[PDB]
Formats: sequence, structure tokens, C-alpha cells
Amino acid sequence: MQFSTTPTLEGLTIVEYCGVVTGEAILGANIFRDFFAGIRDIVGGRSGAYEKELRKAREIAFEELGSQARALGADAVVGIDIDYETVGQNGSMLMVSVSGTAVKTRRNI
Amino acid sequence: MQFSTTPTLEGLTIVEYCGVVTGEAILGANIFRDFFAGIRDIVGGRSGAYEKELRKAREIAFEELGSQARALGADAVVGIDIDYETVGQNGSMLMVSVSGTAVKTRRNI
Amino acid sequence: MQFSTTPTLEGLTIVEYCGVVTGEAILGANIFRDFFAGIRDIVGGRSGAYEKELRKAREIAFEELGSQARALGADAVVGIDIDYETVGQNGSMLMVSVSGTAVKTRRNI
Amino acid sequence: MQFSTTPTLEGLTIVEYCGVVTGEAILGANIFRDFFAGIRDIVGGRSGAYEKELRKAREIAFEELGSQARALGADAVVGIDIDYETVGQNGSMLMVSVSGTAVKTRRNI
Amino acid sequence: MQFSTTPTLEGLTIVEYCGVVTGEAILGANIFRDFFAGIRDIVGGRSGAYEKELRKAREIAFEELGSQARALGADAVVGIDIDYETVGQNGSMLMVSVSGTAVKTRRNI
Repeated sequence: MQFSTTPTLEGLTIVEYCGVVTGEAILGANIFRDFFAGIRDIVGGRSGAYEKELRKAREIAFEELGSQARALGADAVVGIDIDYETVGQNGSMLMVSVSGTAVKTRRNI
Repeated sequence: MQFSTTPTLEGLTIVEYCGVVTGEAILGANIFRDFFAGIRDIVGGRSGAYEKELRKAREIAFEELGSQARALGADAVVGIDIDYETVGQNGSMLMVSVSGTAVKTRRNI
Repeated sequence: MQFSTTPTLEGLTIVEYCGVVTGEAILGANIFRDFFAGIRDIVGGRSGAYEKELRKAREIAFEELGSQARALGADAVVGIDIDYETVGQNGSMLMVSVSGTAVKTRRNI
Repeated sequence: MQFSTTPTLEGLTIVEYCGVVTGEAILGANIFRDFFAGIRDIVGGRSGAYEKELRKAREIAFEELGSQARALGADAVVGIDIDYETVGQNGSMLMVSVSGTAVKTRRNI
Repeated sequence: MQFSTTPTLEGLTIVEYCGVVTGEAILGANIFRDFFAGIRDIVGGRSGAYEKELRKAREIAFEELGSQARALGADAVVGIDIDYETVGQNGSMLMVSVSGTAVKTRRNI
């Protein structure tokens, strides 16, 4: 079971299209205040307290994506897009949403 | 009726492009207040109350996009994109927007 | 004039790439107050008054997009993206932007 | 210099991929208050004066994008994305971001 | 290594897909106040002081994307997307996110 942002997989052929699947996670305001609010200058994943939160949010979004694909009998999700959207009163909640297309594949050889 | 984030469907060829179609749904601030605002820590679709609502907004949006396609004489919507946009003063309304290209397909066999 | 969110059109060949074209429309705060504010629960574009306004805005944006393409001598716009952006001091203005690539095509037959 | 939102150019072959390039421009609050804040109803870019400002913004973004590509030795930018983000305390600044992949091409004839 | 917003690389064949990779950087409120908040009129990356900041954030994100791909055995990241999201209480923080699909490639010659 592979995940790709590309619409096809070289070396394989998609033998069935099983629909659009989705995963998501929301980081609560508390996580934003604790790890994001204090950021000074430009801070990348490697150094920052926030990256472990984003990563957890991604990891959860992807598992939901994969499990939805699993339930359809798909073995890949292609054409994947990941979006981040700020939600809530204080612009302090974060939604990570993944979407792609569940597919059955066959090796070309 | 097939929906894909990919621009083509292997196994088929598109014989008509019938134009860009859309669907959307808006979750009002009452929904946001009730299911989204109290979120603590990181909450994925599995555990959280909000997920029922997102899902219902998505299905409704796809239904609208599906009806637009079907009305046009199309049998697939390809090159699909789903966007989420918060709107309104309090950032407490959520818009789910879907778009794609309605197409007529013919099987390669 | 054909519009597609796919980068190519099966059955035709792109003979000329004529550049990136765009179209937009902005729905003012008065539209938002009148049609979007205080939407309650989850409302789809099918039953919602707001959709008449969104449909109008997308219509106008595509006209502009179609009109830019025409002036370059194109007969299609491919690889189209549509996004919605909330703008302004009160998050009560919506901008719809379309973009894509103006192209000249030749039917394979 | 050719600009496209599609990944390939029909009629050409990409012989070298030279990396991701970007360009951008920010529209200040003053321009926003002058051209965007007063909009009533639905105004399209064809008649709306704000559109002169957006097109100036995009043009600057594409200038940067193409000059970046020029320096890498490229002759096209493919797989282009255009994005708008509202930024600042009053949702009254607008950033136009463009990205794509700089490439050398070879005409098939 | 090779970064592309295209899903394939003409002249090469993708021999393995190694999963979706991400990188990101956050620009803190202080950078925003010092470089973005004062902008007047329309200011492009070529001339704006904000540009070295965005450039720096992009570089950190791509580095993270880069090493993530390396750790998986990959020699290229294709299907790349860059998104900018304004986050926080005062719309004065900016997240730059990059995602793509890590791959192994083989020269066709």
C-alpha cells in the first residue's frame, strides 16, 4: 500500500479506480499556544517544538486516508493532496486534510 | 459515477470533455461552535465529534458535483480538487468546495 | 472554447501553448451579509441561496479567463485551478480566482 | 520564455529539469483600502479596477519567476501554480505566489 | 538532488515510489512586523526586503524535504506542492509547507 502525489505509478497499471478518499486531523488551540505562538525568526522542522505536532497531525490524517482505502480493497492512493487550513476565532486552530484517489494496481511484469 | 483526482482513467479513454463542474457545502457557525471549537490536543477523524460534520459536508458537495456532471451527460468527474475555506467575521464558518472536469468515457475493450 | 482541470485533452493535440491566463470575481460584504452570514447547520449548494451568488462569481471569472484566452488566439484553457479566498477586515469578502493555460488545439481526426 | 500550469509541453521534449522556481508580490493595505474594500455585489476582473492591481501583482511575480529560470539556463517553467494568500492584522494585504519547475526544452521538429 | 512540481521526469523512468515527504518552516510574528507589515503599494520579490525572508523559509523547508527523501533511499522528489498559510492570532505568522513524493529514478540512456 503506497501513497503518491502523482496521478499514476510508473511500472504499474491501475486496474480499478475506487473513488476519492480523505483523512484529517485538527490541532487544538492549546497546541498552537504551547508550540507555535512563541516562534521567533524563521524556524524549520529540524529545530522547532512545533514539528512533532504537525507530524502527528499528518501521521493521523494519513492513517485515516489509508484505512479508508483499505476498506475499499484498494492497494494505493494516488493523486494525493495535503492542505493546511487555519480555523476558529483566534486563527489558532489548524486543520491538516489529506485527499487522494483509492486504486487497485497491477505490476506491468 | 466515477470521481478521480487523476486527470485520466487508465483502462478508459475520454471521448468528450463536458466542462468544469463544482459542488460545495457550508457548515454554519452553530456547527463550528458545537463540534469544532472545544477541540483539545490533536484529534483525528476516528476519535473526534467534528468528523461526522466534515463528512456530511463532503458527501453533500460530491452529490452536487455528481448531479452537475450527470445533468451534462457525463459519466465521470476527473481532475478533482477539494478545498476547505474558513469564512465570516469569526472564522467560524467552514466552506467545503469541490471541482473537477465532467467527462464521457469509453472502455478500451 | 473548452475548459478543463486536466493538463491535456484526449482525442486532441495541443499545437501551441499561449501562456497562463486568469479570471476573478469578488463578492462584496453586502452579498456575504445577505446570503452567507448566519447560515445554519450544513447547507449544500443545491438548496442554498448563497450558491446562486457563487455560481454568478464563477461564471464571471470564467468569462474573463475565456476572454484572455481568446485574445491570445487560443481555443481552450487546460490545467485549470479554481480557489476561494476570504479577504478583508471582517472575513466577509470572497474572491474567486481561476487560472489555467491558454492553448491552441488540433483534433486528432 | 514559456509558462505553463501543465507538467509537459506537447510538441516539445524536456531535456533537463533545473529545479523549482518561485516569484511573488505583495499588495499593501493602502491598495486594498483603495481598490478592494469598497466592493459591493459581484465585480469581475474585466470591469473591476482592483484587477489592474492584481494583474500588476501577477506580472511582477511572473517576472521574478522567469528571471530565476533565466539564470538557471532554462527556457520554460512548467507545472506552474498560482496562489493568493491574505496576510496581516486586518486581512488587508494580499500575497500572490507563483511556483513551477524551470526546464530546458527541445522542439520535436 | 532533483525537485520537481511535475509528476514524471521526461528522459528518466521512476523505478520506485518511496512515499510522500514534507518540509516546512514558520516565519514568526517579529519577521512579519519587521518586513511585511509596512509594505505600501505593490512590492515584488525582486525588490522587497521580505523576499530574503521567504527565500530563507523556502530553503529550510526544501532541505527538510531533501533529507527526508535521502533517508528513504530516494534520489528525487516529484509532484511537489508549495503552500503558504497565514497562522495565528494576528494573521502575522506565515507557514511555508512543501510536500512531494520521494522516488528512485533510472536514466533512459
